[PDB]
Amino acid sequence: HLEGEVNKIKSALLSTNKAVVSLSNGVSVLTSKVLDLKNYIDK
Amino acid sequence: HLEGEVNKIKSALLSTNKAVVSLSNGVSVLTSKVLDLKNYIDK
Amino acid sequence: HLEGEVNKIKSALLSTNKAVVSLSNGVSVLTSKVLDLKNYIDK
Amino acid sequence: LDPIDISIVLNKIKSQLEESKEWIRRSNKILDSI
Amino acid sequence: LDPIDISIVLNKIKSQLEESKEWIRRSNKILDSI
Amino acid sequence: LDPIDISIVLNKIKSQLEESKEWIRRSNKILDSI
Repeated sequence: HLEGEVNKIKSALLSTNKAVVSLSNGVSVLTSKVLDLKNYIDK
Repeated sequence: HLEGEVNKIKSALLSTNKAVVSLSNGVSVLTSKVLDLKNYIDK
Repeated sequence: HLEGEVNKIKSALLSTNKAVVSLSNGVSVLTSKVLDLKNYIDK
Repeated sequence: LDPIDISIVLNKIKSQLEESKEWIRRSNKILDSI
Repeated sequence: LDPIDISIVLNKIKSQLEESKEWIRRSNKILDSI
Repeated sequence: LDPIDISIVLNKIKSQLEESKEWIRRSNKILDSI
């Protein structure tokens, strides 16, 4: 019961962590495109 | 008491989730501006 | 024991919060560079 | 316009942000079962 | 310079990052009450 | 190319994303001890 709730919070936090990782992967892709774009400007 | 602490962690995690969502909305706006900027470069 | 697990979830969430903050600082730097780049385009 | 290059970047990025939002929805949903 | 267009983008983005940081501060604050 | 200016931006940003990922790994690791 209370053990159950704790277990649920653990599952919910693992899902939040996965949200943060995938947002990070979004920012890394976008960063690459921004640098591809300065190169495009320079050249 | 211990039920209280569990309840507090739940409130804290809901607030973290809201932090992740709004950061995501930040990245979506910025992404739009980066693509508006390639278009500006192209044109 | 169950108090221990609660304590662990608290430590884990504080670490997730720190992940979100540093990702936010990443997005702020990138935002600055994107605006430096429109200025570079304009000038 | 260059629809192909915009499409590919937008879809990589959009699919990460949409995936992040679904994980959040999952986390909230589980938290509503407490 | 084009202060108007920079201002509008910066304020939309900055207001999302500032909101994210306040939610975190809220989460830490609640966690310090345990 | 302008390797110096790309290097400095990339390293500031990359060091924030790498730090975010290590905090997550820390959070998962602690959660695997439950």
